[PDB]
Amino acid sequence: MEMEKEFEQIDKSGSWAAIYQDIRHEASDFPSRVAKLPKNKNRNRYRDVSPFDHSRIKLHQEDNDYINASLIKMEEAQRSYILTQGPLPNTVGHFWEMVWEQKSRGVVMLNRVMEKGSLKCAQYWPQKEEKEMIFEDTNLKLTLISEDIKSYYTVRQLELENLTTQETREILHFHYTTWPDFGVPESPASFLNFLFKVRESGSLSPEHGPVVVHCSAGIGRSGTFCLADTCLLLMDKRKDPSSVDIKKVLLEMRKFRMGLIQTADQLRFSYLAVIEGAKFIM
Ligand SMILES: CC(=O)c1ccc(N)cc1O
Ligand SMILES: CC(=O)c1ccc(N)cc1O
Repeated sequence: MEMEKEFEQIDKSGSWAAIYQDIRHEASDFPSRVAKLPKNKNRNRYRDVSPFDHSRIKLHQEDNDYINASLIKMEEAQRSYILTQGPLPNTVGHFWEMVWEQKSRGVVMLNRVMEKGSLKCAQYWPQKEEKEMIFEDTNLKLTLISEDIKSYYTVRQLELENLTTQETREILHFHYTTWPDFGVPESPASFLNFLFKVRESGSLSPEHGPVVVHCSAGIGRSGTFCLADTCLLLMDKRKDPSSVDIKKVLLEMRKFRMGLIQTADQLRFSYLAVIEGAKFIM
């Protein structure tokens, strides 16, 4: 079926939970043996969210190459994304090592450091220009260059230096700051505006390594971001845009990381975002 009328048909019939459970039942199951090794317990935020072995990002290190991060490679859309958990106190250096080694231009953050009164990720970037951060375990230096605070999101320019080679690179930090502590946004308008700002920066384009996207577990809000981006790109590429099937795209993405889209409300919100976004594109 088309999307907008499939949408009204699920609303009128109140069957979002049944649609979402079908997706959960059909989703791929692949091994994640490296994630479950005892030496990696303090590298995982949640025991039930792990990268598959076949798609995990490897650190360029011979001691321990593990990070909780996955490469989502969308062949028809010609887009790739790295989805990862919010960094932990003992993985902030690994996080920036990955950004460096994968040649990423942008980092997309969809959570606040504290939500619901608890810490959802480490404070992994500097908050003042004159107070830079050094990650001694991976030999990197990170400096805040500029910060632009808007009503729904903040964009930061960061300098990452590889202290071993003295090479430097400019990284863009795109921080969506207004996702509610509970539920999903009422309108997708600010989320879509944010997606378009990431696109306009070059961070999603083939001349760079894959964008790094995270929330707390790296599957819920993060899944919503890449699902909406890929669906809108396919609607532009195909002769028949009504052929784009958001459930099929989501199941393709779940071949590369488990659990993408965590609730039926996030599924409905993803439909809403693609529907409204397709009108603005034209
Ligand atoms: C030139 C290069 O390798 C490079 C990679 C990533 C980045 N954010 C900036 C850069 O200049
Ligand atoms: C601050 C911001 O929105 C921004 C835009 C374009 C670009 N090439 C780099 C940037 O940091």
